[PDB]
Amino acid sequence: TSPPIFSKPMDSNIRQCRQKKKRLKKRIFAAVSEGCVEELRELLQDLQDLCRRRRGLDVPDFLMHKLTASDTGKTCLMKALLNINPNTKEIVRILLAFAEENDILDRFINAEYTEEAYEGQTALNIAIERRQGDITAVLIAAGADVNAHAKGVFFNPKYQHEGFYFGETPLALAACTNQPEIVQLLMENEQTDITSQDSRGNNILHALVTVAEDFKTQNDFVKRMYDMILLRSGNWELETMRNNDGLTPLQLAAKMGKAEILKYILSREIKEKPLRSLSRKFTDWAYGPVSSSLYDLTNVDTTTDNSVLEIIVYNTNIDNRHEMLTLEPLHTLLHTKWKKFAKYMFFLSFCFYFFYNITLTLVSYYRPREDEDLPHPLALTHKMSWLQLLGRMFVLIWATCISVKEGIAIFLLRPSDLQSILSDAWFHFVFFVQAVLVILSVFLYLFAYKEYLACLVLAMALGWANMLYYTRGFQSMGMYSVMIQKVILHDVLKFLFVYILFLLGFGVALASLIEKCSKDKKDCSSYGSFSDAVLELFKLTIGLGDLNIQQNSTYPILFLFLLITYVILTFVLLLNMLIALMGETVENVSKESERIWRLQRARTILEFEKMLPEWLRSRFRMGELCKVADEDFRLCLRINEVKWTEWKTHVSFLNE
Amino acid sequence: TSPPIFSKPMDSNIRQCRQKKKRLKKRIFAAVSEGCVEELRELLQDLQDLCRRRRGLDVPDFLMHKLTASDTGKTCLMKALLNINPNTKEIVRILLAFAEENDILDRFINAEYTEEAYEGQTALNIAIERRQGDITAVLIAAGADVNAHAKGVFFNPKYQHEGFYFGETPLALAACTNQPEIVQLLMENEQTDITSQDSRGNNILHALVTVAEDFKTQNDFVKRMYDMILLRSGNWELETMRNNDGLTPLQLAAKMGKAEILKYILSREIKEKPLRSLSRKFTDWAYGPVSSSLYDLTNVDTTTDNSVLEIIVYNTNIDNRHEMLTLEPLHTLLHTKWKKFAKYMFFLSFCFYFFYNITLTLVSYYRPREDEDLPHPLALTHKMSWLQLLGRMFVLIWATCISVKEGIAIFLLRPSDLQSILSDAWFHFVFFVQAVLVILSVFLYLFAYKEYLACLVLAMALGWANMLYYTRGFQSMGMYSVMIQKVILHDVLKFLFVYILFLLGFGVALASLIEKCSKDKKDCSSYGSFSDAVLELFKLTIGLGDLNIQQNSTYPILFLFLLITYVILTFVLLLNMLIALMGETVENVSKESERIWRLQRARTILEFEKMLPEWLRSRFRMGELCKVADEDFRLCLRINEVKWTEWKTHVSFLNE
Amino acid sequence: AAKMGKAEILKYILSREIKEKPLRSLSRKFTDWAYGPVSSSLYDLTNVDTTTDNSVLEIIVYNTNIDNRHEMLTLEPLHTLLHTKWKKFAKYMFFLSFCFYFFYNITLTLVSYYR
Ligand SMILES: CCCCCCCC/C=C\CCCCCCCC(=O)O[C@@H](COC(=O)CCCCCCCCCCCCCCC)COP(=O)([O-])OCC[N+](C)(C)C
Ligand SMILES: CCCCCCCC/C=C\CCCCCCCC(=O)O[C@@H](COC(=O)CCCCCCCCCCCCCCC)COP(=O)([O-])OCC[N+](C)(C)C
Ligand code: NA
Repeated sequence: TSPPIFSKPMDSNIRQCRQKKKRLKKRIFAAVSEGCVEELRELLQDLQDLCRRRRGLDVPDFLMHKLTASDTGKTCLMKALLNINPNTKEIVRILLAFAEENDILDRFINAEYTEEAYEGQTALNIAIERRQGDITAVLIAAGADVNAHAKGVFFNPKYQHEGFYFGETPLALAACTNQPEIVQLLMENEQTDITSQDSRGNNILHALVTVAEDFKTQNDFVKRMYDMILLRSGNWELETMRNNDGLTPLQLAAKMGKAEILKYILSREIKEKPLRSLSRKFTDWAYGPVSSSLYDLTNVDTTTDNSVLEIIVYNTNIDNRHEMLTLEPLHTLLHTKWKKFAKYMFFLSFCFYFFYNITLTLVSYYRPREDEDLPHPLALTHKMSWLQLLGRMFVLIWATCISVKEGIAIFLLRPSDLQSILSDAWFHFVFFVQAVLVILSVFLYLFAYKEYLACLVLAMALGWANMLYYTRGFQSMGMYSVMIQKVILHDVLKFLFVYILFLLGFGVALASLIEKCSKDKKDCSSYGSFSDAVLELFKLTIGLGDLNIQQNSTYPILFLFLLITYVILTFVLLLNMLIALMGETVENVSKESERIWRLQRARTILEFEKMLPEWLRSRFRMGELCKVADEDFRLCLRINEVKWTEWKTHVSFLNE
Repeated sequence: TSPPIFSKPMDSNIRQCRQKKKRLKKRIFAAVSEGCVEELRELLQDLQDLCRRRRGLDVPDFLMHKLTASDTGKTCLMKALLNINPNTKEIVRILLAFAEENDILDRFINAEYTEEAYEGQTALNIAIERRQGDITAVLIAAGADVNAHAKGVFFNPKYQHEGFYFGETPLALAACTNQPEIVQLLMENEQTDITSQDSRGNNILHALVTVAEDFKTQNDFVKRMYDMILLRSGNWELETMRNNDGLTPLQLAAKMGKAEILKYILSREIKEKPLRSLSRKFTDWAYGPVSSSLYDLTNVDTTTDNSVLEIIVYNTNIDNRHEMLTLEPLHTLLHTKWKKFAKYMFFLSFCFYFFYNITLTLVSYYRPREDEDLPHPLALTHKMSWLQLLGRMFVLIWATCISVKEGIAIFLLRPSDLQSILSDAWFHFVFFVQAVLVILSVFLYLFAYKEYLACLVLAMALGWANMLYYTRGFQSMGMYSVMIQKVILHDVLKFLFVYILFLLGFGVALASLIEKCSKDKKDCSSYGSFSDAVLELFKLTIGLGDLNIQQNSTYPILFLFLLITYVILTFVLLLNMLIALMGETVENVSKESERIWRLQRARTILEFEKMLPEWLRSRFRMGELCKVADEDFRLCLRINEVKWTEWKTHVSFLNE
Repeated sequence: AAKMGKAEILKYILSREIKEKPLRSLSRKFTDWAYGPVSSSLYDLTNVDTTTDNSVLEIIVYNTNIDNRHEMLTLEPLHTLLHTKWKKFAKYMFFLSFCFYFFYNITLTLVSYYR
């Protein structure tokens, strides 16, 4: 979006527009940047000769105070590794030779910035970045600590952009930057503690998830370097370590939205002998096209919180969702729930809520409308032993079940779901106000304010408008509720803005040309008030009003000019762009409507699972226990899938 | 669609979560799976030493009872050929060495499952599947019967998916799996009986049809392996053997819908000397572009039942039909019938049925409408010697010819044709009810119930609506009847569902705001009843009613709010999506309308052929007799086709 | 280059960097530090900004017969120097015109309609 702002840059080439201490520092920092090799041995010989004319037991502290910048913590060796020259291999040798003779060596190698913006960045981070593996091998031989954590403002941005975040450790920098050979050069060195956490709490595997691309692209160098480090560890320690916000690297993969690393993590099978337990897919038999598989689902099903099925559905800012739902343990565990408990509970809602409106409509439409007997037609009003009184009791007790439950569902809703049609925020607002106006019509009848009938008529209106919610069961009618809502909130709300300006504008312009015919008693014009003349232009938009242009008004030609100017501007011009602008939109819905429906069916599957007791939820608890190795008890989900179109491709290529 | 369910898997690697007999069996079945070669010779030496401490003449039965699983019939050698190792070549030698010393050998080789799900699967089937031709040559040298039929639940699925079906024989498994070299290795072995039938009755050639793809694709390994086996046989025995359901492999090719094998089978020409009779296309002379050909049509024309011209037209679930009709003996034998008997009989129906409605309309419209003389205007009612009485007799006798014949055509109609526009199921339902209401109007006039005129008016309505059927003769008007029926049953029936909810909803909502003006005697509102207020909203949809909003009703502002809320919801919003959703549909018809018309003309060609006597059908019997070889009498169809655009391509490449 | 409309030579002339020793001054783009993806740059803008007449930002906007304009506005010293002006003085002055001219018509309409 917008570029960031950093105060001091990391290394500057351009000069911007005591002295003996100023004489000697800058001549070292400049000469190390172009790499004059003779100039290094001149200054450093005089520098140790300078420090002899200084108090002992404070001579190493004065020595580094020459070598260091004052405002930033950068030393001499850091600028050398930044500014690459052919003369680097000589001056690195001398800067290691000068550190040997004194006690400065351990202080010199592990130097970091003390600057607030770039803190912690050691010399070993700089050698890895510039594609210099051989200076990196010497700094390891010099004894640089490989657990160096560079916590800083620049190394921890608050957004995705405005910074660079890799994991604050030299092993994560090696793997994110497409550098294979440095990784085994660091991992086979036994002093490297792999399992260690940064300021965010991430280990090595969380970082590689955050540097991927969700699209399937040409090269996937964050995917293969994820794999090389995992097998070399050979344990479940890197997989199940959980960060500060309580996510594992599979649960983080669904959170960020990376839809290609996540396809790998489900479908791992390693079939060699010592590396057997790392697999999450187990194939037990195959025969031609047919193959059976046992998926793991230890953290996929909803038996625990923050499951990777719950994260995909209920969370937006995940841009691509439907490409994640079509994965194999995710597609089956929605479809297997649909045939067992979920298709009947959606049917029982449509039976009661359609029998709720028939009981509401007949009560209001056949009510006593005479003043001599005006009961409330609901809630019995009296004691008459009237027929069908299992109905009027049924309206009121179901009106509280809708009011309270959606009133809970209003509150427990994040601000992310308010701004998208993909989320069902809009239906909890329309079912709720239908429950309010019913119980208010009993509440306003009782206190005798006597506006009760207006709220009950609006209750019968929205009571049949919300029957369009239950069309999301079919596929042929499920697209027709989505395609309406992609037309209203996109385009039609841009139409009713501009059309008001032409309605408001000519509304006063025609009202000012008449003198009041209510003084004339004839009511000759229908354009008397502003509220009348606006209405007579609305009938001229649909085609309902009549051009009674024989008019006893001041300047009747100008009154006839503006009516023709109105019809050209808004009947042929604006209303036939709205057909031409909806035509772009409806074709853009029809290609991708089948994806949006399967999401909005997969939201009411997981809601009806949460409305279950614990025994009945565990009655439909899918999966069995398995023993796939020595000392192992895992969960399984047998899928006997068959692949005709893929098997013919594999067997055809093998001969030729 | 949905995956299948099988009880016991074929071979399991994963353990699920007397003892001396339990001690020795599992140590054989495990050691044969990883292939420790020393462990085999330890157990089998002790096993024959174990059987000596057992009753003689029951020693081989006890021996196999160790080697076999109890619940399934799988033996030791089957798990070896499944679990491929580098140590298979040793343990196959020893398992053949151990079978030699006893009388177990013939029992050991031909072992099958006795399991219900996987019955009949021998060891020779398993060696072919794992791409192991060399173990297959040894098992033939061991003496495995090649006629092994594996009838089973898994080897015979009821659908296309949920199983694997290849033909239940090791020759069909060799050919379906893209394995050329094993085929001649089985066919040149003289013990292989090629002509043999499975549970479905199929021979070798029926199976290869059922494993193809109807699309023309990159590789066609089921097409070439069909050809290699046919010439090596060199006889008409494999072609004309007919299965249990009475189809030949050409008639089965049209039934399943495979449209690429079928193109090959028509156009075969083999021009070598001993292989001459197998061809179905005969070229006698050619000269540049022009070439003449004699097609075979022994089982193509409709002179016998289940002809391959009758199967394509009258049967659906064949997805692609029009790509099959454009083949060369199928395209000519429809077009040659169109110029001889079929274009006149379609003309004679349009002449009579248009002269049937003029006689019907003039009789009803110029009837005696006075009460002083009210005859039935048809069927003479009297004896007056009235003029033009060759007309009223003509209506009634033709009304029975329509009623009975379509009433036969109602019954003899499969449930497959009821669910598609491609089938003419809908026209037999509308011509039939037009014949009923005419003969009922004479039947209801006679018994003096006196509702006769209502049925006769509906008879005049559908009598001109069915004249849209006879537009299928032209091409310019033939698309316009198809494009109507792809708009009604797709989209408009989804419109009249949602529009009812907005009509039903505001119908009660506006009816509840008025007190009954029939008590006021003025009839001031047109919104009195529910049946009135729904009608006044229907006129506001087209543009016919008038917004008489000056209304003496309770809360007149809310009555004015809902009318504007109705017009926005359904005149600008819903009715202009229906134009925008028909626009997707009509362009999707216009590209493929020319294909759907040629099918619906090719249905009334074969119907008018069935309405012929035997002499007049044999009068137009196409084709002559031929003698294309020694002792041969076949049918022929000479086509002198010319190919300019193909001949220029062939002759241009030949120089360069 | 902006006058005639040539939109490919102009992309080169902005983004020249020569890093050899005697040929240093000819560059109009200066890179001072980079680290992985992040890179900083100093553009020249001696004749790009509107501090003088016939600037190459004024020629692109106010002159037609330049067929392709929007491919020229997306260049890097031209895209930033429009967006940086939008957050400092330009978005408020467009807001003050919409406030006065909408309060100009309400004062006009009420005066004529209630006359
Ligand atoms: C498909 C939809 C599009 C079709 C629209 C086609 C365009 C319009 C089509 C037809 C317009 C109607 C023509 C009839 C004229 C009325 C009669 C009349 O009064 O005569 C008057 C002259 O005529 C006028 O000057 C009338 C004033 C406006 C008429 C149109 C002018 C331009 C409209 C806006 C231009 C575009 C604005 C927007 C730009 C995009 C003189 O009257 P009189 O001398 O006093 O005596 C006559 C007696 N009488 C009054 C009883 C008769
Ligand atoms: C191209 C098609 C689209 C264009 C449509 C554009 C939108 C509509 C365009 C124009 C609407 C017509 C305006 C005229 C008002 C009537 C006069 C009146 O009664 O004044 C009343 C105020 O006004 C009202 O409140 C009337 C009630 C509803 C009017 C519209 C409200 C929102 C409609 C639904 C919103 C969207 C719902 C669906 C969401 C998608 C007050 O009356 P009074 O104080 O008692 O005294 C006046 C005396 N008299 C009554 C005799 C006059
Ligand atoms: Na119209």
